[PDB]
Amino acid sequence: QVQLVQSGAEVKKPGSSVKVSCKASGLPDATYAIGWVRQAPGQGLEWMGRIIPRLDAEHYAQKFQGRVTITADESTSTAYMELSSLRSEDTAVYYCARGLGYYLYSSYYFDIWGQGTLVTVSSASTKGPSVFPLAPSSKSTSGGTAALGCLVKDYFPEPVTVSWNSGALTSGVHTFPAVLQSSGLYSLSSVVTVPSSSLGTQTYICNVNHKPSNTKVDKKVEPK
Amino acid sequence: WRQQWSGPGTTKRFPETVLARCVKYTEIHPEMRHVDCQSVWDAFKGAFISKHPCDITEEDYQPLMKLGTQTVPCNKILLWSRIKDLAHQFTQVQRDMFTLEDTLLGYLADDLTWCGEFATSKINYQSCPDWRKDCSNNPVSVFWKTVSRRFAEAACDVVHVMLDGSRSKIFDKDSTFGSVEVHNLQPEKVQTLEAWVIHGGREDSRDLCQDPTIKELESIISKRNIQFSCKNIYRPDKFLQCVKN
Amino acid sequence: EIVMTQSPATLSVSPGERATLSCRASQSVSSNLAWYQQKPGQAPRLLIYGASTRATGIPARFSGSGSGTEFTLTISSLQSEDFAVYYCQQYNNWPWTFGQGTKVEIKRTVAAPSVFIFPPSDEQLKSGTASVVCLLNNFYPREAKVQWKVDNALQSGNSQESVTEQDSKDSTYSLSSTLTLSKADYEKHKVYACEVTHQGLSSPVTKSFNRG
Ligand SMILES: [Cl-]
Ligand SMILES: [Cl-]
Ligand SMILES: [K+]
Ligand SMILES: [K+]
Repeated sequence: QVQLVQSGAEVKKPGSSVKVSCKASGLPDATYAIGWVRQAPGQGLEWMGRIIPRLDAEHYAQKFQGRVTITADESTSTAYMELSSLRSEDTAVYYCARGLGYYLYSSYYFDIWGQGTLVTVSSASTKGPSVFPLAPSSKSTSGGTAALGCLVKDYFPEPVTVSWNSGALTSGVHTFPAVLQSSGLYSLSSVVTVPSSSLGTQTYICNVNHKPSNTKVDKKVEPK
Repeated sequence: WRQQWSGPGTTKRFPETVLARCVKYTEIHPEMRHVDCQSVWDAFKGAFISKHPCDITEEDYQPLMKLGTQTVPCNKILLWSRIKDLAHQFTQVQRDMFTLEDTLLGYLADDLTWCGEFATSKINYQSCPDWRKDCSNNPVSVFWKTVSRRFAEAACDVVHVMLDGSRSKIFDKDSTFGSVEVHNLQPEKVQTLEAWVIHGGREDSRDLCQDPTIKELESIISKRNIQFSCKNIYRPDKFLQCVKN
Repeated sequence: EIVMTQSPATLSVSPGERATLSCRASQSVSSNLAWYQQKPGQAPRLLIYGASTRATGIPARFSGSGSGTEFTLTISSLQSEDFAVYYCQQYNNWPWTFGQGTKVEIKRTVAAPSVFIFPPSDEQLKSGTASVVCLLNNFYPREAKVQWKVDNALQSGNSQESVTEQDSKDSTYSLSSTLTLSKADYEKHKVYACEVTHQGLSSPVTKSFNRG
């Protein structure tokens, strides 16, 4: 029933501050706890702190304390976390989650999490992707099944999300991890296998989304 | 002029503060997680609310004493007199030692003032009774007397006390330590009371263990059939860094 | 803070076998220990809390046990969908600390890759760049060789690979190699191909095309 919806990913300069939201919805009671966890490669899952919006009570981990301040708007059921003096090591996916325990103010373990927000700490400027169709042809058919996709290229930072037919097509889809190009920009592929017979009747649009640059692109992949 | 008091009023957002601390304390101390923090606030509020600020008893806090029962290591207890800050810094560094404020009930009410009016069931944020000038039996005073009694009784083996060398008479019988804590040290369990006398900023190079107030304290403790050690802490800063490593 | 140490680092089991994940706490954490499951591109999923107690809507397959400094997660009738990184978390001592993780990999039978190739987009060519994409689809194991040939001339240092995570259903992998050249360099050559070696293949497979 409960659902946490966080703000989108974004780039930040070293030394600047970031503020990630977390809109809760369908909460049973007024006394709840919103934990905060970040996930970085190397460090891993690090506990940050909690908040009890009614009590306006915060408890932080010593490592982050001083930089982290968790606030909350009790009416909109939205928790916020602000992290300042950002370093390269603060490049991570920041999660929120509902705190569980014997009491309603408890936040020991967490069952419902947010989608996560990839904050990237970099002095390099953001760059929107360039979407190119991987059109199906004679060459991309493997015995009655055609393959097609899209190529999102020259973008920074991560992430770039790709869906098909506005989420209507999921079967057969493979979205590859991005590669770091020599230029420092990222490049990603997303392909799908579909019936070779139904290339004439069916339409296939890839939906690219790059929240750091506010770049949404839809590209219809026509056959060749 | 009716219910006009001298001491400061109840701390702003006293209910929110007590709960916030109770939640935070149970998170840190896993043995006290059984405590319902709402129940603690109920037993706390019910003690002083709708009751006259100058006529509080120990039975008012009796229900709170039950909710906040705690079993700290009794051989690792640290008392103090007019050295709250440094005593806490010591226990914050060396974690196996406990002061009164490192318990739940002490943690909740430390540096907080509170009282309530007789007629109404509302908290008094305007003023509260001063111990000396107004009323001795005030919510805060009666609370601290009750918890300090239970805490002092619970102690055993070698109890410690951290005194202040600079502040005039080092030991003070009229203080909460001298009156309550010292008199509740049960000799069945308690064996020794070592006194740590803290100096100023390299002012006194003399020995403060020969101070007549310590000799009094010695005599008081000696008549309870308890040993009395006494040491000089000439460098407080190095002492804190010493216990660290 | 307490250091959670899980073992082994990675674990490779077939569907139907019993995966046994370990978790060691540097100091005793009573029974205040939770288990999580993180699938690719998702938030952690709470399996166990209080050492042994399962969460709502968690199969009886997953089974937590142990106390103090030694805990265990047991996945009885393992499935391909149980491909994930599993974490533990103490909540006896503040702050909370997690383990480094234990990645469970699924063993399946060998499967040869379907090879597809895509020429550069006409939109891209007007830009100036020209990217040729090879695609190995649904194979196992991960070890797969790709070689770009331009007029049967083995290319070197102008392409990038990317393998997918293990599939939840098939337990297979996919690869995407991408030869990137300028239009100037692209227009010089005619035949573009990519040769693919793999265990499942009896001999290398080549998809190719010409400009036309
Ligand atoms: Cl406070
Ligand atoms: Cl499942
Ligand atoms: K009285
Ligand atoms: K005192």
